[PDB]
Amino acid sequence: NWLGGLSRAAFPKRFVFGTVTSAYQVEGMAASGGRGPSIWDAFAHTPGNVAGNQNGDVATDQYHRYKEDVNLMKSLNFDAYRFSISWSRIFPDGEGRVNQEGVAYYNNLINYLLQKGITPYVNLYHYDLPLALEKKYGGWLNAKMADLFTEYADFCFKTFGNRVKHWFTFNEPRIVALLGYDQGTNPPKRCTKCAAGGNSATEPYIVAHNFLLSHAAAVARYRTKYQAAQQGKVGIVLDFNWYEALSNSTEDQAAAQRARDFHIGWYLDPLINGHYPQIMQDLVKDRLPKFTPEQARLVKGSADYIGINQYTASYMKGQQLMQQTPTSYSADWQVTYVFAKNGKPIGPQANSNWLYIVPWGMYGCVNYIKQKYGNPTVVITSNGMDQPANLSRDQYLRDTTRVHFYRSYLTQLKKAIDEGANVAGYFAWSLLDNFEWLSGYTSKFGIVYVDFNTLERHPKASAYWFRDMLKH
Ligand SMILES: OC[C@H]1O[C@H](F)[C@H](O)[C@@H](O)[C@@H]1O
Ligand SMILES: [Zn+2]
Repeated sequence: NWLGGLSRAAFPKRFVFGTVTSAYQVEGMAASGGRGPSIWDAFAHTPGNVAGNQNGDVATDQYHRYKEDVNLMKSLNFDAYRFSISWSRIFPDGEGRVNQEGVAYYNNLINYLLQKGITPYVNLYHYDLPLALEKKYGGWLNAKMADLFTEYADFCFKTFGNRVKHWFTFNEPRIVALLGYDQGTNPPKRCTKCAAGGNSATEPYIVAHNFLLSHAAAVARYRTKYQAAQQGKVGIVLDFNWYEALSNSTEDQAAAQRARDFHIGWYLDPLINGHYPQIMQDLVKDRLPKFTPEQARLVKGSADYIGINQYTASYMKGQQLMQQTPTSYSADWQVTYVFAKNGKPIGPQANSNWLYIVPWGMYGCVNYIKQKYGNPTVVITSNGMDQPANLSRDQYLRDTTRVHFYRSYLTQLKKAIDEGANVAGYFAWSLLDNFEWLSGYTSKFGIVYVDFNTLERHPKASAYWFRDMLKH
């Protein structure tokens, strides 16, 4: 049967199912309703930066249509909705003056979700630093971000926290560090060779440290000022793609483990254990910032749950560890990516070239976190796959590959949960086709099709799959 034995009965009691978007990717009204620009507004308006020179000015226009989209998610039997608050929609300059019109939007959205029985899971940050903070402070290179972020978070807790009980601070700080400061392909476009300046060997580590310190500061403020009255929770969202040793050799197994540590351990070892991974300390040395004992104690235990964004898996091949002049966070891992084993690719690709369909990577990642980090509460905060540009409406709707994707990946998640993994929820990326960053509107991740000419929504087969699987 097309559900493949899946239903709410196949998951733990009270397990949360939801869909996910982010502010810049779906809201539109980017320069309206009082919103100030983010670093993504500037980046996307520069010719050549995004496919088709497209941008999020209008996006899906969820800003005007949010009640349609909430009605849709309820009709599809979801329990929850993960979305983000745009920092610059609340504080156009990132600090100081509050944009009351922006505040009213999120109040209206939160209130409608609750009216319709959908639980809001709210991200404070999703790639969209206010441009004013980038220019005035240097963004995530500046340790002052901890204070700036805490003040923003404090405002959101005070204003929405009587209703919002499930918060996340950040989304994928690894990708900000990697693409923003190592490879220089996302804003602020910093890297050793880059026109904007930078240093691919140092800046990614500075940025990660500042995200951890900022997360910890915001959580400390929540716990000391707001938690007694509000009785909510705050976590963080981290990307994790699986790494599998190419062979059982000592060096291939070590390579795969080095990649896990440089990928997820970079954040989880501080958040769970209060220190960076030993291998990162060993290889990165004085380029890796040191937490003071006090900072380490603030960071440790500061996530009430761990959001994992999970998509794909890679084979890893090793090498003898070498003394090397530092060049980048990427080169620091000393690993070799391989995309086939025994003459077979690890999986077929979706539309995005990085996205190999490997359902067992979901099991890999979840099992790994369970066994290594004392089985922390995990929420799968994004998982999904994309269709290419230029299909007909009917072709978008008949998304049989995405149906197969969710069935297989959720079957693997079920396997990990049935073995004891403490997973509390699962969220599909995305509710809607939307603005896919460098790919603009050429990549379609939604379970609901969005016609970008007319802005009409049409549920795809995968939406109806969820509706059938999730019926109460
Ligand atoms: O690449 C697909 C998707 O991956 C992650 F979930 C990011 O948080 C999203 O912003 C992005 O659109
Ligand atoms: Zn509109």
